[PDB]
Amino acid sequence: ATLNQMHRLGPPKRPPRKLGPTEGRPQLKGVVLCTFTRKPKKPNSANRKCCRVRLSTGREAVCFIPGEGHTLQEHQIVLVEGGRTQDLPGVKLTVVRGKYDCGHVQKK
Amino acid sequence: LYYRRAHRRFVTKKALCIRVFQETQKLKKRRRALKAAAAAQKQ
Amino acid sequence: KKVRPRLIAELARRVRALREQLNRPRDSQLYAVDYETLTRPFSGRRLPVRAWADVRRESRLLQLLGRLPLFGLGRLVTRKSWLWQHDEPCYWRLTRVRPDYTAQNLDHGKAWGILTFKGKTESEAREIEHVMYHDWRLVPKHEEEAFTAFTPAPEDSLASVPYPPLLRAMIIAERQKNGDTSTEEPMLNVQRIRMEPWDYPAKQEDKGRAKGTPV
Amino acid sequence: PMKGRFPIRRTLQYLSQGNVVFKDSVKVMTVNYNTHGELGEGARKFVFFNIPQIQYKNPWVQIMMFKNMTPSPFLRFYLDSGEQVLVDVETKSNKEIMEHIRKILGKNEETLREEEEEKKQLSHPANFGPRKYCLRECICEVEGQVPCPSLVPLPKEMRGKYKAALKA
Amino acid sequence: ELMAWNQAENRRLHELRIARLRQEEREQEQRQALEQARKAEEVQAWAQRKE
Amino acid sequence: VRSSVHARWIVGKVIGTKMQKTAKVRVTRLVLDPYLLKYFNKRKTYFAHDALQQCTVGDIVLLRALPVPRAKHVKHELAEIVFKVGKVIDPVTGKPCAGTTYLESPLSSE
RNA sequence: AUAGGUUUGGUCCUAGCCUUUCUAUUAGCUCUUAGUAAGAUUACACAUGCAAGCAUCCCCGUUCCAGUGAGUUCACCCUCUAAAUCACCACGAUCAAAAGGGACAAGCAUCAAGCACGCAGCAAUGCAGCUCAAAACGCUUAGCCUAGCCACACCCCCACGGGAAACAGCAGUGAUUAACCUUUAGCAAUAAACGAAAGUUUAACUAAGCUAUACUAACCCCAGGGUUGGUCAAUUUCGUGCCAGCCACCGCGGUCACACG
RNA sequence: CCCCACUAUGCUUAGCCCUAAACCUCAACAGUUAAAUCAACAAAACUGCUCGCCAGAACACUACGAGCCACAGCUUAAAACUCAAAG
RNA sequence: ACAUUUAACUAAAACCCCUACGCAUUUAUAUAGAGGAGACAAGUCGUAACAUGGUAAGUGUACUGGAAAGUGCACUUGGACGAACC
Ligand SMILES: NC(=O)c1ccc[n+]([C@@H]2O[C@H](COP(=O)([O-])OP(=O)(O)OC[C@H]3O[C@@H](n4cnc5c(N)ncnc54)[C@H](O)[C@@H]3O)[C@@H](O)[C@H]2O)c1
Ligand SMILES: [K+]
Ligand SMILES: [K+]
Ligand SMILES: [K+]
Ligand SMILES: [K+]
Ligand SMILES: [K+]
Ligand SMILES: [K+]
Ligand SMILES: [K+]
Ligand SMILES: [K+]
Ligand SMILES: [K+]
Ligand SMILES: [K+]
Ligand SMILES: [K+]
Ligand SMILES: [Mg+2]
Ligand SMILES: [Mg+2]
Ligand SMILES: [Mg+2]
Ligand SMILES: [Mg+2]
Ligand SMILES: [Mg+2]
Ligand SMILES: [Mg+2]
Ligand SMILES: [Mg+2]
Ligand SMILES: [Mg+2]
Ligand SMILES: [Mg+2]
Ligand SMILES: [Mg+2]
Ligand SMILES: [Mg+2]
Ligand SMILES: [Mg+2]
Ligand SMILES: [Mg+2]
Ligand SMILES: [Mg+2]
Ligand SMILES: [Mg+2]
Ligand SMILES: [Mg+2]
Ligand SMILES: [Mg+2]
Ligand SMILES: [Mg+2]
Ligand SMILES: [Mg+2]
Ligand SMILES: [Mg+2]
Ligand SMILES: [Mg+2]
Ligand SMILES: [Mg+2]
Ligand SMILES: [Mg+2]
Ligand SMILES: [Mg+2]
Ligand SMILES: [Mg+2]
Ligand SMILES: [Mg+2]
Ligand SMILES: [Mg+2]
Repeated sequence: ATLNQMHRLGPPKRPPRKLGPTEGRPQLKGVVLCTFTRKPKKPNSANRKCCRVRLSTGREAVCFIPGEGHTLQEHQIVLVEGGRTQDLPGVKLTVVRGKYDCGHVQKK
Repeated sequence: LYYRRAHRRFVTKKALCIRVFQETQKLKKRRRALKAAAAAQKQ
Repeated sequence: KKVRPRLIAELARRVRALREQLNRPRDSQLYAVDYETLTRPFSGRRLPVRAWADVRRESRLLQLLGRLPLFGLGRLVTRKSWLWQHDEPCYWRLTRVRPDYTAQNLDHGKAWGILTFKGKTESEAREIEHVMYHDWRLVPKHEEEAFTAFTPAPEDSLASVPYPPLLRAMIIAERQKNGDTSTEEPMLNVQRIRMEPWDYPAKQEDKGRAKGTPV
Repeated sequence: PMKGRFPIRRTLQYLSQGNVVFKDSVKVMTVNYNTHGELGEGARKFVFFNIPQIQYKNPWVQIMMFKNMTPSPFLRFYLDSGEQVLVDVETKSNKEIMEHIRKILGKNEETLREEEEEKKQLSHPANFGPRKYCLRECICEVEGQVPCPSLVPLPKEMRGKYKAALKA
Repeated sequence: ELMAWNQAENRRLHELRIARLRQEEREQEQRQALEQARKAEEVQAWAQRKE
Repeated sequence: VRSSVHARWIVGKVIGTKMQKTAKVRVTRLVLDPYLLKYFNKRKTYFAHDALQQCTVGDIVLLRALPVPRAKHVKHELAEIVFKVGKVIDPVTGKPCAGTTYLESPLSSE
């Protein structure tokens, strides 16, 4: 662009930063609604344990439960954090192990 | 000075805005005589 | 930039100022005192402990003038606090008196007069302060001449005082630096400064007034 | 690279190299110049190179430029008193035009030096406070003075925690 | 004093302008004379053609 | 002499003469672009009291600040018409000029 | 940026994403000492105690300090000139309102027209103008330009009057949020209020209590957390067998897994 | 897709509609062939100046708003979720 | 809408209005129902595209068809035409 054009347009308008699933917050509290499993996309194959929670903001989202073995049930309280599950398309929340009703994975 | 199309909505709104102004101007003057009449009566 | 008008802010302001002029409390209400608890019932505030004695024993200015033909015009009125402090005669020569008609005994109001503090008569009459205090005393007519008898003492007072240590050293250095050779001592002319006593009558015209909020 | 011919003109270094600081009387400067003709080359060079330097040093002076209105280039200065100073610039180089206006309407080097010295007095070395304004923030920075408790802990006898313990 | 000096400089420059303008007219007049001669020949030759 | 009007002397181009005894003048100032460090014209409109209604659109004028604003927007007065539209007299020589050509030669009056 | 990884069977170009650096909050796990600094998520609701008196009565002060960030170009310069300080009439200085002029956030033009927004005249009244793509008019977001400043003070912008009964003063509590300090002491220092003053008062402040949030200095005892395929410093042997699980990016696991436990 | 028949339509007059791979995908004006010419291919590489336009893929020649003789239309033209590529 | 009073040998007293807000005006959230877009290891029908892709492909527009798509008219090469004569 010419100098007149650059003066007339001004500085670049920073494209607004998008708030992810946590809405710019480190963690959110949630209530478990149902627990199910999801099959990953190619080239992976597994039954990844997920749950649907109602977040404190009122939105309902699917959250991956990490670790081997969980005891989560409906109406239980869990803390969720960011971090997408690269296998599961659209699962952008992860349950925190060791907080509220979600306990630490049991050793071996 | 400006090169902008006068579409129907603009043309119609501009007609009313002029009409409203004209009808208000006449009202400003009918609140001039009434005030003058009352002042004359006090004397 | 066009500020949005605040009409209610101006309406209330005018209403308040008006009510402050129509519902203003009188001197009878403001300066009342309960002689048992020694508290002003208007505000329920205790008087200072040092005033309790005189409040019970001494009379207010218009407790004395209410018993005179014309509220004691051209009459000398002193104060106990003055008699105890100063030997020289301190008194007001009353010129005008606005009594408070709302008092059942006409024992409140205002008063103007000419001040004569320590035998020095002021040239003009001004409003008298502390009219509500329990401190005033009326000068009997037959005692006026003797009471006002005063001989002006010699005014001999200190005219010049030395500068403090540091300032003195700095004025002497400027002299030598500029080249002026002199051995005279710098001294402050304190003749202009007329130090008046702390209990000198102040200007009542510039004094404020208690607000209307009654208890 | 930087856009345009002679990109040096769009640098703070070049814009601060102007030596013409008008006296406070100068309010408006109208530059009438011709776009063609050999006799007006200096005026064209003066508009190209020097107006940015003049404006940078005199932000509150209005500079307005008019093209091809008269047969010859000229400058006109409008002073606050109402006087108008016409400077004919035909046949002069851009350097000569610049030196001519410094002499007749520019503050001398002495006047400028004085203003800079008055600014020096605004910052006092002895004053303590934030680094934006003062050299040192606290007396504890001065060597010999009691250091800051954050760096060197104070003796127990000087600390209020134990001052009132010894007494009671 | 500086304003008087500026006016003197403007007057000196004006005296130089008048000298330059006088020379330019002399050259203009010469070029005009040649153009008029050429034009007159063209008109005459063209007028003869149409006659 | 003191005036409450900020702009004391300003040159501008007359752009409107439809108000009675008031010339609408466009005034342009050079403003530095902080990023590009290039000067671009910034224009502002000023109403200037013209008692004689002698201003024409397109002429350059000099506006002196009034001691106090005579109207809501009229804070200046027409001090002088620097260049009349189409009738410019060369300040250097004092001769009438159309563009870059002299209408009357400077050598007519020597 | 001194850059790095990643498109493909492969190469080059372009390009987004991510890695490495530095801070702040929250979570998991873990945690010895001392000094210092800092310290509700919420303009939601608040039990209790305290936070403004002084003083020979009048006055003065409680309009400050302290708090909060809801709203939001009221903050800056110039002009002019109140109140205030300089004991007092001065004086001018200092300080600083109202008024006048100028200047001053972000995103959206799928907000493009606003609809009286101008001028002249002593007035009567006349003229029809004024702003705007060089962004008017609007909507949305946000305290700011931090020796500090601006705004607010339960709500109705205001507060005569209404809803109604107020901690966005200190300590503390309920609810709420990922977010979680004591219902300490003293007016000794400084500051403020008052007094002519000796002085009195102050949840300002000072000195303590609590907390790895940070800095600094220690420790004879006492170390944990993460990671170990490549980017990127660093794995032996087993179990599991596209299962269980892992991954910031590229990816790993289908019976010899340096990638899972 | 091949063969045959026959409409709207291709034509004229009078009004609309306003689109194209409307692309020679190479902007207007002025100038140069000097040097490192220059990623690749294509139609060699550049300078001055100005206007217009473009900032990962997809969603999307779409939704909504607005304008238009257009009413299954045209012009202007996003976002949410998704991906680590697309080219 | 709303009135100039009482008092005057020092001087003061008196002074106090009513009109709005409505289920109207503005911006959203929730949806009977109706549809898109994207994603998604191994479903069904055909084979439209990539080779002259087996009718070269595509653009605009029109009509037609389960579906990709077919056809008309003009336009594009981001196809080719085998590159002396025969
Ligand atoms: N909008 C105006 O009426 C207007 C007036 C003066 C100058 N301009 C100039 O037009 C250019 C385009 O401005 P923009 O980006 O705001 O317009 P744009 O292209 O975004 O269009 C907005 C409006 O401006 C008009 N416009 C567009 N191009 C114009 C042009 N060259 N001249 C005049 N009007 C034009 C259009 O008709 C439309 O009504 C700029 O250079 C601007 O200085 C526009
Ligand atoms: K697989
Ligand atoms: K796999
Ligand atoms: K890259
Ligand atoms: K931690
Ligand atoms: K007091
Ligand atoms: K705020
Ligand atoms: K408020
Ligand atoms: K103290
Ligand atoms: K083409
Ligand atoms: K086909
Ligand atoms: K093809
Ligand atoms: Mg992860
Ligand atoms: Mg004053
Ligand atoms: Mg102000
Ligand atoms: Mg535009
Ligand atoms: Mg829209
Ligand atoms: Mg806010
Ligand atoms: Mg509250
Ligand atoms: Mg309020
Ligand atoms: Mg509190
Ligand atoms: Mg915290
Ligand atoms: Mg502490
Ligand atoms: Mg094994
Ligand atoms: Mg491992
Ligand atoms: Mg036919
Ligand atoms: Mg064509
Ligand atoms: Mg094109
Ligand atoms: Mg063009
Ligand atoms: Mg189309
Ligand atoms: Mg469309
Ligand atoms: Mg629509
Ligand atoms: Mg539905
Ligand atoms: Mg096929
Ligand atoms: Mg085919
Ligand atoms: Mg086709
Ligand atoms: Mg088609
Ligand atoms: Mg068919
Ligand atoms: Mg091809």
